[PDB]
Amino acid sequence: DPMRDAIVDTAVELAAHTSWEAVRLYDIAARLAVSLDEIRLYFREKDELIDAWFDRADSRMLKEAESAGFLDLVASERIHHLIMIWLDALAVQRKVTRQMIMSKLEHIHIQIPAVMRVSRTVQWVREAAQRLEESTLTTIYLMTFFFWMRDESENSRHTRQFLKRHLTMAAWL
Amino acid sequence: DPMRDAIVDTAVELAAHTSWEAVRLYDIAARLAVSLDEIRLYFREKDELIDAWFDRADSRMLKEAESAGFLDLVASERIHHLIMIWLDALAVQRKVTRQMIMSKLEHIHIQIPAVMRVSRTVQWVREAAQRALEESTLTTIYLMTFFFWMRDESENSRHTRQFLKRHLTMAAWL
Repeated sequence: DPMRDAIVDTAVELAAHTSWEAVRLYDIAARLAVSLDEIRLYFREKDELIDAWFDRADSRMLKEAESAGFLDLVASERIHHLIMIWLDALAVQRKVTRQMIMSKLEHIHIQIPAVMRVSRTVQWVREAAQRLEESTLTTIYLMTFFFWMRDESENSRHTRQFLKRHLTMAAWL
Repeated sequence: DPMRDAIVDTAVELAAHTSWEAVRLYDIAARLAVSLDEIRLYFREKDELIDAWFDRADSRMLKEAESAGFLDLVASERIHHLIMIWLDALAVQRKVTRQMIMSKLEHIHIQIPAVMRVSRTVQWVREAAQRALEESTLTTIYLMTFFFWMRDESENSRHTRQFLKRHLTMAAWL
């Protein structure tokens, strides 16, 4: 954990009012009314927080992937359903998330580690749909993601349709 | 194919001076001193040109992939070399290419055709390197490098070349 999560929550609220770039651990400490030494027990760097954010999404996705309701869906609907939970999780703060990602731009240290996260995630979603070519799905997951970022529609309606279509189009072929 | 190619060149130059969005077929016609009826034999739509542009890259890549020199390089160097030929090809007009891609953004029909292009390309490069890397890793890399290359203002895309080299290398070792 509840303390690790309260950090992330705090980090993320802060970024909202101001921006991500503007967020320091000094301020997280300040908001939570605790010492910077406390915070650094959990997080020694600002990056480490991004990790946590994306791991929070990955776990919402995991809870879903084992619900009895999930095994009921179709292979197609399954992939679409996981990706959406993921993006809904992140959606709790879409602008901040976007900021986090724009942030590692033009960041080899932050960039290489994401590549690997994407592959695991893509492979995991693909395996999580049992009980489509890797690139295709990757390409789709990537594009949906980047599209989702700026999708200012409610509930990301536009993203949910976009994903549905590419996944379907692709399947048929 | 000299007439088809002259269209593309023309299309692409015009875009440079103005923008891609601004580019009309009649203008291409006007620029080449031929009739719009003549242009439309080759291209009935503006998209069709984007296709030809990206096919032009793929074929540079193909000519490379069968040069005797290519069969000398290592698996790693091989993929880096082809991707670079592809981006150099596009680099003849980086800003136009960028515009072409930004263009189909937020064009559902245009997006569907591309995803497939990416896959063949990725799978083609991967195969082209024998006589590996997980498909998603290499995809994720080819995508990222691409988008990074777009706004790499350095000379010869030095920055992109190094960027690609590193990710391909780091990824291989793991």
